[PDB]
Amino acid sequence: YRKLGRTSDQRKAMLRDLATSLIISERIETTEARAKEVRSVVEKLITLGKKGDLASRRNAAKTLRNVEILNEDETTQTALQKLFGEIAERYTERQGGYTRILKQGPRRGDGAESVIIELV
Amino acid sequence: VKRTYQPNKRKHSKVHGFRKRMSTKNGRKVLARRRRKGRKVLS
Amino acid sequence: MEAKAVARTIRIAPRKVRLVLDLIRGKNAAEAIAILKLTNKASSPVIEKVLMSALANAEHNYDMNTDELVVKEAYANEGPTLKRFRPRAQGRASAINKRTSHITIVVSDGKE
Amino acid sequence: AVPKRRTSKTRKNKRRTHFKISVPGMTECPNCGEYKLSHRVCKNCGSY
RNA sequence: AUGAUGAGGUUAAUAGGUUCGAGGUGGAAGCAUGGUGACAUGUGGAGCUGACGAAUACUAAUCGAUCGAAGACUUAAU
RNA sequence: CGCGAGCUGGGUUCAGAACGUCGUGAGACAGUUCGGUCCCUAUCCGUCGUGGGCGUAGGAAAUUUGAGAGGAGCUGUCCUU
RNA sequence: CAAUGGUAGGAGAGCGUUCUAAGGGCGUUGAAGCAUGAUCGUAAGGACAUGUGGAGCGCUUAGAAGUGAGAAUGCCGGUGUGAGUAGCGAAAGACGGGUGAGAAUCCCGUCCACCGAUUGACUAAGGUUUCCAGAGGAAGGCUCGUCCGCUCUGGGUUAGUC
RNA sequence: CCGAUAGUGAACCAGUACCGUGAGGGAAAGGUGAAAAGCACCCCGGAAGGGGAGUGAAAUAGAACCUGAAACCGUGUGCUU
RNA sequence: UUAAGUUAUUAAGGGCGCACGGUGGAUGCCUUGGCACUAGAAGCCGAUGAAGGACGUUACUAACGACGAUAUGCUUUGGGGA
Ligand SMILES: [Mg+2]
Repeated sequence: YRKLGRTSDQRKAMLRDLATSLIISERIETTEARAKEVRSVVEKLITLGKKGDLASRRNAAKTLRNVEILNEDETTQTALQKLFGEIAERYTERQGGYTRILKQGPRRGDGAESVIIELV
Repeated sequence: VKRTYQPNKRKHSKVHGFRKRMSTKNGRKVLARRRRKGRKVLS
Repeated sequence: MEAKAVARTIRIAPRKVRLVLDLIRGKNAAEAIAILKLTNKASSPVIEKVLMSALANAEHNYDMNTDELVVKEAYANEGPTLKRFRPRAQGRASAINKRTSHITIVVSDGKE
Repeated sequence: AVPKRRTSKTRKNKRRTHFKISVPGMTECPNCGEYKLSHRVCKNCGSY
């Protein structure tokens, strides 16, 4: 696996935060290396969501941050609830994938290959 | 480290300053040379 | 026949601007623009604009349409350098030369 | 640990023979015809 | 180190994911029973499991571009 | 008395101090004694690896002989006769 | 007919630069400088032609000197090489939205993280306008910058009791 | 006698930038054109720049502006490797 | 065709000539300012507040001159001429 030029605690934190944000937005923009490394984490969380039993819920609560989404009509529900009620159904029949990645050109401030990781 | 010139307006104007140079003849001298030189800050 | 466009006192050291100009020397206008816009270097935006001006100059002044243009020759040479200093250790000061560049591009129809 | 002598213009230009930028990996985009980097999304159109 | 070397680019197992397994750890969660409590027992070698083995195109190697022969004389045999 | 732009710095050879001796004295002794700042981002040759170009009378993929070159190269005890 | 290596050094003849006196000249029909050239004398050096250049300058004789540079770890000013190398000055950022010619770097939001006998709040000394609101982006910010202790415009400090 | 590294330290807001606690020390920096006639408009660009058109004898005289050498940096190539 | 022998080509880059650019501020020409003098004035200013400053003063406004609250000036006598 990759280290992302960062320590262990700071990476653990970055990976879980990036996975949460992806789950919120359903497509985000970042650099290749971190997309390649958040792919597995988000894919595994969705797996914890395709079962929905209380054990998997409690276990997926480890990674996701506690965030609130305001849906249409001022309806509110958290990241766990999204994962287990709006994304489990979408991928009940698909047996992998769950994500795609679309390389983009280098950014200006660096030569970093920005990419967009999106939930498929 | 404590370097030199810990600034202080009062002591700056006491040890130096117009009235201090005007207190001794030698003080009167430096004003004399500084005017001969055409200096703008005399004391 | 030949259209001219020049940018002066650009704030990029000439060694660095010339690295990008060593690619668009003698290529077609469209291919040249595609290189600049996709090469991920600092000088590239400033050159894509000198090229743009030349090409516009060509159309508006000579009726030289841009589909047949080639960067006949394109180069860059030194400019009025700005002298600065960096406070280094033990009271010593070293110099920093912020250089500049006089970018030139001429595009031709290959004709007379 | 200091240069014992000057590096002449000949030696200088010789060392930097291999110091150059490569032309980008660009291919034409199938929806718009403008060039794009290969394996990247066209920035003019937004396709594949 | 980079570049090289090597395994692969859909007519595809190259890597990720999914499924199964090896190895590691050691009895998950929730229940029910017993205890005043600190806890214990059954479910259930359970649960988890980075690189390790296999299968599967689910996701990404989609599109395209560049470089690269047409073979000299002379003499001797043929 | 190989090797400090590879290392140490115990001895010795700066400034402090002290004992014995010499000098009226300041000080001194290759007499002791305790303490005492080891800088440098490698241009060239050299050396260890690792690429690109070109030549090998066509352009290539693979297997190669070996002109040379380098590496090893030590030895004990016991038993038998 | 003889002589002609040469350092410390002695002697002699000269070439050049500025200025002055006189004489005689050249110059927008293009002077001095500058650049090029395959030209002339034994040397110091002298011309000629062609370009740039846009006003002064040669020649003869004679006078005077701040008169000739390659070295003084010379002085001043420019530009190299080392090299696209060292360095980028203690630290946790990620992502959505917006702004713009341009965004890892500016504004807003969520999450995360650091301090917390302090990176928090006051108040002295010292600095003086760095304070505030608009606007800008050359320069200064060790990168970028739409941002700022930067620049432009206009503002802001109220005591009988401190 | 000197013509901008000279001649005052100072031809130019100079005993001033600046430096020092202070006595004190102490710079660097002249030249568009005859006339400002200082480049109306158009084109690319956010702007800086530029390219036309026009002013002028001249704009490689366009404000860093007379002449514009050398070091140094480039772009072509005839002959070589 | 095959054997033997011989010789191009190459230029990633480099060298030398040449051409055209930049950078830079030598050189030439120029003078606003200096330097050394000559001849003649003159060779005392202050409590009547000096020499030197600081603040101010304009239609607007920083700097430099000039001026002082009568302030980017007032009066008067003469010179001159839009
Ligand atoms: Mg210091």
